[PDB]
Amino acid sequence: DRPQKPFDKFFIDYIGPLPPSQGYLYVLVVVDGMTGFTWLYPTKAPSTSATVKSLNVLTSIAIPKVIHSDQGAAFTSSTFAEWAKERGIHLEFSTPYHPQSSGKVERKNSDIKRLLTKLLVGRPTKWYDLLPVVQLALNNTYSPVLKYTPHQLLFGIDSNTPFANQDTLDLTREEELSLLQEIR
Amino acid sequence: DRPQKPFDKFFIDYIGPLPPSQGYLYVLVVVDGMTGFTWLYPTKAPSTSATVKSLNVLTSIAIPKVIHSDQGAAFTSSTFAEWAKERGIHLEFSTPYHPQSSGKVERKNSDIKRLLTKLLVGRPTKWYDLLPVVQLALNNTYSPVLKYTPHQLLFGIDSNTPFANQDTLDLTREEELSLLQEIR
Amino acid sequence: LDAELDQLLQGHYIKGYPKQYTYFLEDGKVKVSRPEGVKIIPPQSDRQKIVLQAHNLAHTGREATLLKIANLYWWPNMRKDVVKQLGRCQQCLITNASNKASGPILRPDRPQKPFDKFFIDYIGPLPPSQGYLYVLVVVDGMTGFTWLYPTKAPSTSATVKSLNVLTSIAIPKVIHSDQGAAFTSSTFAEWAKERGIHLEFSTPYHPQSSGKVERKNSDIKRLLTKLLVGRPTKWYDLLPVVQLALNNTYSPVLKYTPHQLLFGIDSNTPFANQDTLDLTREEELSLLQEIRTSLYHPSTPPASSRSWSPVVGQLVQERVARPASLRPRWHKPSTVLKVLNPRTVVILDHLGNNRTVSIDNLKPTSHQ
Amino acid sequence: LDAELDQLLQGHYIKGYPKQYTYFLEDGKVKVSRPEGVKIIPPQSDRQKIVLQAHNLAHTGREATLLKIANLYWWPNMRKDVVKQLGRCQQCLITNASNKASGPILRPDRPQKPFDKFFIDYIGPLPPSQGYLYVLVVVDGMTGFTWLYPTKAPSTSATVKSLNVLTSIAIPKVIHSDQGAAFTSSTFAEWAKERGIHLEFSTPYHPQSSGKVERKNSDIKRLLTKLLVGRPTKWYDLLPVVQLALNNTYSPVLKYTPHQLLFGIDSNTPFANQDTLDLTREEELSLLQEIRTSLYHPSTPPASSRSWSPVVGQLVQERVARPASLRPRWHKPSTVLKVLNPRTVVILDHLGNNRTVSIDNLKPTSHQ
DNA sequence: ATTGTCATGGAATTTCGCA
DNA sequence: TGCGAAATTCCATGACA
DNA sequence: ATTGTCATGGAATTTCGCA
DNA sequence: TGCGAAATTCCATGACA
Ligand SMILES: CN1C(=O)c2c3c(c(O)c(=O)n2[C@]12CC[C@@H]1C[C@@]12CO)C(=O)N(Cc1ccc(F)c(Cl)c1)CC3
Ligand SMILES: CN1C(=O)c2c3c(c(O)c(=O)n2[C@]12CC[C@@H]1C[C@@]12CO)C(=O)N(Cc1ccc(F)c(Cl)c1)CC3
Ligand SMILES: [Mg+2]
Ligand SMILES: [Mg+2]
Ligand SMILES: [Mg+2]
Ligand SMILES: [Mg+2]
Ligand SMILES: [Mg+2]
Ligand SMILES: [Mg+2]
Ligand SMILES: [Zn+2]
Ligand SMILES: [Zn+2]
Repeated sequence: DRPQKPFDKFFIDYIGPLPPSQGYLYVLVVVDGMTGFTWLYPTKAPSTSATVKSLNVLTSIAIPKVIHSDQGAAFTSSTFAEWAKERGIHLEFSTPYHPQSSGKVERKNSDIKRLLTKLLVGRPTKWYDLLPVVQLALNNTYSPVLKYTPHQLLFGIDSNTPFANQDTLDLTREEELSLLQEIR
Repeated sequence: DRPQKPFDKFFIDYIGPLPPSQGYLYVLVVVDGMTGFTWLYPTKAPSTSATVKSLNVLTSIAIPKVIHSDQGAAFTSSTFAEWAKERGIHLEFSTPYHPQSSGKVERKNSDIKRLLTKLLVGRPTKWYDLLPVVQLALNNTYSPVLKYTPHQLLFGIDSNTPFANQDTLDLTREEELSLLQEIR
Repeated sequence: LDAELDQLLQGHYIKGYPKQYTYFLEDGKVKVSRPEGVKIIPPQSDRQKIVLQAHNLAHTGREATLLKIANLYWWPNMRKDVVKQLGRCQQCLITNASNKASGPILRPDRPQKPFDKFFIDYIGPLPPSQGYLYVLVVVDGMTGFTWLYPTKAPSTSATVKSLNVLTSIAIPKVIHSDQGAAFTSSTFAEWAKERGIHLEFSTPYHPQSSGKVERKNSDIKRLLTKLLVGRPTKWYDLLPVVQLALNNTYSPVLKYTPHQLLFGIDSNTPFANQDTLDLTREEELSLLQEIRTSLYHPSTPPASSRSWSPVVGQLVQERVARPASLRPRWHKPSTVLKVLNPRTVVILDHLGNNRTVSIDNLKPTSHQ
Repeated sequence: LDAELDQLLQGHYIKGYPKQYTYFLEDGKVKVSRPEGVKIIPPQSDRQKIVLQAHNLAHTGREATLLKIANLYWWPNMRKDVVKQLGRCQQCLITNASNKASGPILRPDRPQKPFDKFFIDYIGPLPPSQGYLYVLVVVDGMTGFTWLYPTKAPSTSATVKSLNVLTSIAIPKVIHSDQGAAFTSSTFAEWAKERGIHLEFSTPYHPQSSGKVERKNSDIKRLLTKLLVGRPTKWYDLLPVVQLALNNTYSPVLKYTPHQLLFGIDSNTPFANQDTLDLTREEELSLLQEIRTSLYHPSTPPASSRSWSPVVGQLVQERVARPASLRPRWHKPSTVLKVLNPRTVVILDHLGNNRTVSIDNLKPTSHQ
């Protein structure tokens, strides 16, 4: 068997609904399986059209051999099946109620949901403008298992934005109280 | 003494008033003394301003060393004297009531007045448009004394409009009757 | 061609396939282990589609289309098939630029006598000056002697009015001009016929053909510019000054001024030459006839490293005159009917019209 | 100088006047019988006025001004006086064209790594497509990998919006652009400072400085043109197609595509290269690091026969950016303060402003 | 305080296939 | 150890308005 | 069914002045 | 029969938008 490579598999999923930011309510998360590189796209809905509009931007940079997702309506639609067939992309689904990705990807999706939660607290309506900084942080995060960050594995160079200050990611007692205040 | 050359002396004079043609009533006649070449300019008056406007066109092609004229008001004015001084042109006048030019020039001015009279008869109001053909005829007229036409002496080449058909210049009994009809 | 690839798998030689290579079958397709790597040998019946698919990704030329194909396949003389597709792609033929320069320019013979040929052209629009916007420039081909006329438009009516004043002096055999509306009108043709003047027209969109007058336009504008420094652009009153100044300016290569070439004697202008003072007009005209014949004439320059000269039957493409945004710069191929000279040609487009064009406005169609 | 000409008439030698000639007096002026003919020798105190009168007839250069003077006069080293006047004539200096080409171009080193330097520029206005008229082109200097963004204007707001989407991937060290309003604004400078990006600007009116992106604009427009043949110019929907097509196109000289130089592996596109299939990502990245260092680099071409290279203290003239009708094409002389490189220079005009300019937009002032 | 670039297709040159 | 042909490399030409 | 041109000012080359 | 300097000639450069 041949070694794992970037663009072999993209893991896609939707995060949301989130508080509205610039009219957007969801985030489509795309993670390259090999490198752990993350692309984030704000959508107004978790629909096939929003998935196709966002993925048309990503697939103008790089096309994956396989797209992996759960059995969400947007990804199981015949329209999404047609879109993939057109680009020579194989669609791969996990069994309903049993979401399996990979250790590296499952861990990555945890960091994404937690980093979004941490930064939402205090400014839950300003996340649209923060998506580029969230992505840079995530892609310049050192991988304990691979010795390199997703940026290094994707481009084969060091970045101009190293994220040396490895922040908490865990909510402070102040952020926890401010978060429970919003849940009202 | 040095031989006679083109631009050594220009003989100028006014012909008119003539019947109005395109608002013009006079013709300023300029004849180069050496070659016998003729330039004709229609003017609305025999004034210094009309002389200066017309001669500014001629002196944009060639400047004479001397301009010869009679003692007509337009040529004796201090304005015309100033215009010549500015261009380094010497003004030369004939004695009042005693007009002397040269054999070649006197003969040329006779041809001009007679050719104009011949062509005026029948169309006395259409002479403005005929001035270019009158000039070509005059300048392509063979000189019995010099063996060459004014065009040949000026350019040192044959013309593309030779005037082989040496016309009468004398008025026919029909043109004489049509001319005496106009004098009413 | 599956029958062609059948004998190959067996092991017997086929013209074009090197016998020193191992031709096997894997995943239901014919493969070959090549130095570069293992490549699929597609049946002859599939190749055209492959070349077209690779080419169409970005409408790439020879090498860029080949490099894509070579990533997956191998077959005998791949570039022969790439070039066959490049030569059939209408989008590439009409959009790509040429990479072959035109042949060296011709230096047409100087007209033998003054008035043999006039070169006429318009300068403008210029800043308004007394309601005038254009300048009609008339350059005598032999002498270079120029006449300037201010106009309100580059029209036939204004050209006719100006030339009737000029032709009072002498009538030219030929009047050469570009294909501007003022000169191609039936009224202008009629005006010339009436006078026995032959109208000669430059090939379309080639001002070099009118080079004699174009070059004078440069000198006229240069002097007007100098005289108007730190002053309002009131050029109207300067036209007579510019005309006289330029007509009396020495050409350093000829060592004569246009006035001297036309009359053989300077008029009463500053710094008039006095060298023929003791000669008679006849002796002076004899010397002028000698000067006019011995003037320097330039010869065609060397051809560039990669120039092209037209050939009857050759597929050639005319340049689009005013190409719109995101539209091809070239017309569809045409054929060369007659080669008038190495720089002028008669072409027949796909419409069926005969066009006399300059080779500067043509490219030879690529890939034969 | 009448005292200088006095000793001459007598017969004693004066430095500059050949003793083998006959210097006489006639019509109240000093004359000399020369091979060319009899010429007037004007007193030194009159010469400047003579040269200026001859020059001013048509603002002629060296030989054409000399030929006029020589018709009437003779004096020692006439051209020395002609050239002294030519060098003082402001109208000639600012209106005449240069006859010295710029020195050979520099081939700046290719940025070492992707994201070291981006080249940005705008294409447009294009025919309207979904309300969009412009395209922001972002070219990575090392790889050539391009990002395309449709905009309604070449504005800072549209550039900032586009670059915030792009910089989600990676942040560049430098962004090189021309001096267009969109990029020179304080809002853009502020946007870059916030991110640690250094803004580098081309010299004014020199698109060759932005050559990396300019050249990609050609390829973008060429492909858009091809894809829109015989169809309405609906380019908006084609931008993503053009981006992907060009980023995956082989450069025949490099034998790599911009995608391959950026990632070292082809994504799922047609004709993907499979040569590193058995290598690990680390082995693949090691080979990519080697490929990136061994790319072909062009060297400065030979200087032309008559080129000029700048020198500190040299009198030089900047080209007028948008010269109006009948107005000079050159600014008044300036001095070269610093020679940044043989093609870039710092000048001080007559105003007193320091300008960093390209030598292509300068001419060396004539006659010292 | 910066700087030209590179796709294109004939021609020139090198390599390949075979002996 | 060398031939003819195919493959690769060279590089002028031209356009980014 | 016609076609490039030529002013310009440094450099290259020829001529001049004197011996 | 040759030297140094002046004069003349050469010719690339660029613009006629
Ligand atoms: C369509 N067109 C032009 O674009 C044009 C030009 C010029 C005209 O005289 C002229 O008449 N026209 C017209 C307009 C009127 C008539 C239809 C036309 C005929 O082609 C012109 O002089 N220039 C300047 C120029 C550029 C480069 C050069 F090599 C030279 Cl020699 C000159 C070039 C553009
Ligand atoms: C005044 N100006 C231009 O004229 C211009 C150009 C171009 C720009 O991009 C551009 O921004 N500008 C602006 C407008 C906006 C901003 C002020 C400007 C900055 O100079 C441009 O690409 N072209 C095309 C071109 C011609 C020749 C070449 F050698 C190259 Cl490499 C490219 C040449 C004209
Ligand atoms: Mg889920
Ligand atoms: Mg009288
Ligand atoms: Mg024209
Ligand atoms: Mg023109
Ligand atoms: Mg720009
Ligand atoms: Mg540009
Ligand atoms: Zn194509
Ligand atoms: Zn001047």
